[PDB]
Amino acid sequence: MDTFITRNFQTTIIQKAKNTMAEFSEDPELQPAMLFNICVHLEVCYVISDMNFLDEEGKAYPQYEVIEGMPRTIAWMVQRSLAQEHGIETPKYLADLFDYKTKRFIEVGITKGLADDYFWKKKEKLGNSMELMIFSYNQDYSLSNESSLDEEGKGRVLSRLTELQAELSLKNLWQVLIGEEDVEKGIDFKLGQTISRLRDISVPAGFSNFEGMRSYIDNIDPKGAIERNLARMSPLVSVTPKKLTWEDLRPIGPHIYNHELPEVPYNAFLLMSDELGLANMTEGKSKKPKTLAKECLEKYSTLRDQTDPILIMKSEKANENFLWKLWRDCVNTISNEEMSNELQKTNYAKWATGDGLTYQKIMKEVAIDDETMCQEEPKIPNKCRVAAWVQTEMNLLSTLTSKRALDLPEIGPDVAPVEHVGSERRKYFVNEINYCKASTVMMKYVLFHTSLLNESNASMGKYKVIPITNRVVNEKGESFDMLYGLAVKGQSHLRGDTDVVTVVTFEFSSTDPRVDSGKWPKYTVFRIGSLFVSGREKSVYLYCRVNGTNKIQMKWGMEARRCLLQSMQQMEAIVEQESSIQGYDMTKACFKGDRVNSPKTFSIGTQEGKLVKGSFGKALRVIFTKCLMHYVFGNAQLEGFSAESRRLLLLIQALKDRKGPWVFDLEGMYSGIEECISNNPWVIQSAYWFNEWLGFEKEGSKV
Amino acid sequence: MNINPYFLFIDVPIQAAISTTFPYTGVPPYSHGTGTGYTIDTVIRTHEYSNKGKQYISDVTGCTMVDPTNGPLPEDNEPSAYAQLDCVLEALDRMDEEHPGLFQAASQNAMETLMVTTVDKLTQGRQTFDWTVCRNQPAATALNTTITSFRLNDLNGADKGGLIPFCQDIIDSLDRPEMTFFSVKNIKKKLPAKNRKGFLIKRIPMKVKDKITKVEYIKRALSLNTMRAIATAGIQIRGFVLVVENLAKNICENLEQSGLPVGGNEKKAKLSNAVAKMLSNCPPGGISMTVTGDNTKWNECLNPRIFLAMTERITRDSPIWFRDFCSIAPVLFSNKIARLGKGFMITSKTKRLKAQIPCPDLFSIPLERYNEETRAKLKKLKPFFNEEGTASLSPGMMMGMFNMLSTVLGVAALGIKNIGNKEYLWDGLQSSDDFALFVNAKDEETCMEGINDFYRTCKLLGINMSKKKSYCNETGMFEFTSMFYRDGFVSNFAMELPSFGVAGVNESADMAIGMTIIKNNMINNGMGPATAQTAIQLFIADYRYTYKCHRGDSKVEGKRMKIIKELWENTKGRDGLLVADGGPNIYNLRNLHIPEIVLKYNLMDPEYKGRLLHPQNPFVGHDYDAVSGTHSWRTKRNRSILNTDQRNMILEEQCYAKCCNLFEACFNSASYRKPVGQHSMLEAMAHRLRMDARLDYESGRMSKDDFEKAMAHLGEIGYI
Repeated sequence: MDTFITRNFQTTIIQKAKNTMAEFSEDPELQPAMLFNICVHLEVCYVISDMNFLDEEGKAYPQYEVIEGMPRTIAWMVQRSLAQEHGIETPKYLADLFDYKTKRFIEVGITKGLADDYFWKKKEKLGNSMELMIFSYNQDYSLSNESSLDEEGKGRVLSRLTELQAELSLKNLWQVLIGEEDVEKGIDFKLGQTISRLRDISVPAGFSNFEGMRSYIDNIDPKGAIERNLARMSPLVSVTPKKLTWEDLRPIGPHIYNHELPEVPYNAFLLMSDELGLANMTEGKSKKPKTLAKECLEKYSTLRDQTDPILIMKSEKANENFLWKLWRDCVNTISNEEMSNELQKTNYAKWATGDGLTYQKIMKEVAIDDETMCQEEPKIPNKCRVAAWVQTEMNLLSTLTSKRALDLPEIGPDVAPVEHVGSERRKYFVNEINYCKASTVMMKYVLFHTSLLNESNASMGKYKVIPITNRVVNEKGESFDMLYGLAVKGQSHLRGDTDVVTVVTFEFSSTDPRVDSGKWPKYTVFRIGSLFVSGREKSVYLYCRVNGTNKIQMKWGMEARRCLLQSMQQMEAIVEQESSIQGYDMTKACFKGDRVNSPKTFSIGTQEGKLVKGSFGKALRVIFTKCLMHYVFGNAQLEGFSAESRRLLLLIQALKDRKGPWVFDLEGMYSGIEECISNNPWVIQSAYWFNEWLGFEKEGSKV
Repeated sequence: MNINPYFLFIDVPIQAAISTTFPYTGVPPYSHGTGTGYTIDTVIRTHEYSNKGKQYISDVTGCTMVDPTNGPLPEDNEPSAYAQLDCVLEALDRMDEEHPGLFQAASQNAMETLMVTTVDKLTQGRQTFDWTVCRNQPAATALNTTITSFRLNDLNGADKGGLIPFCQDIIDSLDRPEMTFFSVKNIKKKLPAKNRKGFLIKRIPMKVKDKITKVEYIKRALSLNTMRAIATAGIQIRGFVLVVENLAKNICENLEQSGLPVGGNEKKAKLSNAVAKMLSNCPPGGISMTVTGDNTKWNECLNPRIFLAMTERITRDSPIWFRDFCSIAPVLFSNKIARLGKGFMITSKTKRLKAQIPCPDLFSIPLERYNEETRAKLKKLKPFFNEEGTASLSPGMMMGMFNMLSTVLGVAALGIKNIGNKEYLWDGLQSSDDFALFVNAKDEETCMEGINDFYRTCKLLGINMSKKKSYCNETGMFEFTSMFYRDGFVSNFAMELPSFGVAGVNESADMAIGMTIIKNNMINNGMGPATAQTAIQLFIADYRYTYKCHRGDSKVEGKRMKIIKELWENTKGRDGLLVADGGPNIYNLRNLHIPEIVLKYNLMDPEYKGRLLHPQNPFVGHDYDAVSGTHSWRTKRNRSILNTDQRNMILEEQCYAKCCNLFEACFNSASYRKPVGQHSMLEAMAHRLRMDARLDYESGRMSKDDFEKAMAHLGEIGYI
């Protein structure tokens, strides 16, 4: 088909048809029949307007103005100008040709059958406001006015179309030739009574029927209406511009400094800085989690065989006995021989997670009749002050440990300079954050959530024991299989994915909770035994906690591995900005330093109230830890606070660059930000750090 | 050393520092619950900002209607939905004069596209509210159900194929006195199931015919159901909104101010070009200011009547039928009825009970039994509530349904460029929710006077600028749709990142889809080389985990890994092996658009090439770019219930349970001894009993008398 199009027509005609039809906002390839029709129509109208010419008085020796082919905007404005200059009605459809003699717009068309019916239906479509000439492949012609075209033009057009018709059937193209009326089948659209009434009752105040609105829109000249409306508008409608200044900015959410409010609890799913993995060196083979947990407990047999618990702390509502018996059942199941990791002593599991205390649903009619059934008030989040453990979390998760848990596959050889730059950036990033404790915590988190999601494949009405395991590698190359504790997941009879399935997790730790009583108001902790590392006894506690999460939360935890890409993108944006200051890449220079440049240093934190600098590696580690904490501590409060602190930070930046920022309703922004600082540890610590950094910027801007 | 991450901002510009703060461009799982309470609050707020308008009673749907257009102008900075028609018409006139021949061309193109389009286009969409069952269903299923109901009601628009006949039949169906349709009804179960009693209860659906009066169908069609979109619209509205949005997109494409449908680095080019253009024509010695404005309650203030006025003004010179077709959508929206969802939940702690109150019975109980906020919300919503658990809602836009028209209105607001012939000129960009405004004047005082005039003007058009989320600064640094621009540098706030796992089609298809997704992320969202390479690494890891196709030279063990290791040992061209066969990955930035088969063809073993690309292999049998080989297999996709009538009538007879019980013993005594493959279960039983009798006699469990007795009975069966 397309070959016929490019062979039977000149390149200019094909290009004009293609660019005029591509404005339909659709694929021009899969439907080329209309392309052929439009090309033939363009050729016909071009031929029609190449033989007859006019003069100062109208000597026949141009007379035809071509509107099709040109851009629709230019064509429409030209048609409107012609109609205005000639004092004639403008056709509602874009006429394909205009005549200077008759002072009327005209249309052309191509068909396959008799042209009389086509002409009559086109007349019905356009009424009598436009003239037409029509030709058909089967030697038929129709003209509204016999004084429109001469014999030469009609004969040439007829010969061309007859030749095209004859040639089409030679390559089996006439069979697939679509007609012309199909593209304009729908021209009748009559509204029913109901829809007409709905339209009539949907007009702005001041009109009775939609006819009045239509006439008002099509007739009235509203020039100058905006000024008239604005003149009488009250002066009270003002943005109230206010130039911003350094002193205008104030600390956000000072209540967090109120010592009366309680400390923020530790609501993260898994222990991050207090983890304790029972290392068990392995060759490197992959084994089922149950076998790994069994071997790890066998190595530390003393902890496994602990039956008398030395309770150290208790939650407000949880029962220590039930949790301990559930943990004993979990370890018994882990240490058995059956392949399945399914609990068989469902008693304590059922009675420990409060799975039997759920209310029973009754028919709505009884509730309506009943008077004691009333909606319960929403438990709005409490308000808490600064929690000192978030600072320790951030400090420790950014340190370099002796083990790494990242092993990514390989990539093809790098050739292009951009590939070399990307590979260098990746090398520096991984080298910097390979052993960072945040990476290991992130891997544990994602692996545990993946296992939780997998266990929900077919087991939904049964309790499943899942060990919190991890695969780690050290500098020497020997790889270990760490076990961080266990967790039993309950049943979710409902098939919904956003339905909480209660899971209770027992994680080992080496930190005595009594040191920070406010850090664990939600944990039940025992003391199982004592490990020896360098001949010295260090205690081991078992933090037992009930929790509730849904399948979508499992998916979120699984995707929590995106913190790596997030941190890499942030570092790459920093490097791209540094390189954009210059004209060349700044990766090695800002990491290691070249002859011209020096190793870039970033302000990391505070030491005894004084600023401290550090290498770009420390900044990368802090960025990764911040991203991981943001993902782990994520709730609606955190995202809202970040979204509003965006605006506050942008205003501060504008202030720094001496751009003279102006604020309209500053207190509105401050209220929007403070609306989200209620109980999230990450949000509260972010507010504290923002206040500290704002103070530092204020005190440093006076120099 | 207490870390302080914010200190990074000291050494790095904040625009770069906060780059990619949110890894997700979609929706989190912990967002404030969007249930009946949220939709009630939305309708309450929509009616609150327009309560000074004209309140009347619809004579068609019999619901309360509020019309704020041409209402009193605001006397306070609070959000207002009172948009004067004259100001909107003048703004459209100014836009048309500035861009001559734009509205006519856009309307012509939209009408031509509508003429050439087909009903199937409606199937490309998110969840759609099906009215026959009154739920949320896929677009294809909703369209099929609507077509079937129309056919039952002597409406055959889909038969003609065109979209115009379909919409004509929709508006005609809006006129039938009684509408008959199909619906699905669930009935409990009594068929056996082996848990501990061979008996279980479930729900089985059946198709039934239901009729509804005219008013009921009218109300149902206008209903908006709720599942950051807040609600979805049925099929009766989809075609008209599609046409109107196509028109608005045609207009916007040629509007330099419009920020849509730009995507990719073109967005950065538009941003920088706008900044440069505004700075170039700044008055000599004047000041240029930039506002990163935001709009509060954007869709809770725009009125469908104003959109109707805009559509009428745009299509002022067009065929009357097309004008009506364009107008059918705004009028449908002006009568939209919201559905409040599931309902509330009320509990009694003393008796440990809870119950769910559905929307129709929202007011069936004293308001004192609802908490304070719900009590107040119901008290305020009482006037705009219907007895059928739905709320009348004339104003508002319930998030994005006329985003293109919203952008057109914003561009119209930005096109005035002056009020009172003062010494300020404004312009900027806007994409359907957010606008960046650049104003050039002599001194900052005149720039702020111009900003105030623009604020008042947009107030007159119903657009409410956010004073609590907007700021102004010297031009050169600003934001536009989560894209920070700063003196040439450009950064992103939230970037979508590849999700864990493979696409979910097959080995080669999944690899191709992953690579093309990475390429598209690089092209559009601006992912750096290092980030893209790390994404490639992560995708390879996930792919290998999912397909158990680790490296052939690795030391991992698996059912497929033994054959992979053998192939790796036997192969010479180890660089040519595909990743799916434990080979080495070679993908990188320069070759993210080449299928791995084409990449490795030159290195593949000729025998391996023949085996892999065998023209007739049993796996392949009968977007993205890949190669059709033995790795393009298809997974079994056959589930659910077929032969519904026969199975239902069999299960409803009686003796099915006895047949199952007899089948269970014999065919579960052994794990698999079933001559499956369409064998009649009676035939399989006959064969099984014949073999059992043979074995019993051979081992001596039965005497010859029992043997012969069994063979005679089996002789009567017919398979012996």
